[PDB]
Amino acid sequence: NATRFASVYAWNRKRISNCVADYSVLYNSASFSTFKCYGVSPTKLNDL
Amino acid sequence: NNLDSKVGGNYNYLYRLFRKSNLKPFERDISTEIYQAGSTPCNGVKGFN
Ligand SMILES: *[C@@H]1O[C@H](CO)[C@@H](O)[C@H](O)[C@H]1NC(C)=O
Repeated sequence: NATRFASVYAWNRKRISNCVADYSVLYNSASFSTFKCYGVSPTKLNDL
Repeated sequence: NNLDSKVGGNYNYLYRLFRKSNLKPFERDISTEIYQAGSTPCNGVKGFN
């Protein structure tokens, strides 16, 4: 929900640790036009 | 690969990415009916979630 994003030549990156990662508030919103995974699935993220 | 793959690719080979539950041993599922992953019902060929 931030205002400005970095470029793809200088792509931003955030370290995540010391939190609980609730995907329900994220993934169950139609505001995303794409969501596609490569070693995991949306129906099991919160169990990982 | 040498008999079975193709230069732009072969794409006939479906697997299944979803199911309400695990299948029983030596079960075969041919159903292709849309997987309602979200809380919304979802008739028609696709939807969000
Ligand atoms: C069999 O079909 C019923 C009704 O749709 C369902 O409750 C059950 O989970 C299915 N079992 C398997 C192994 O697919």
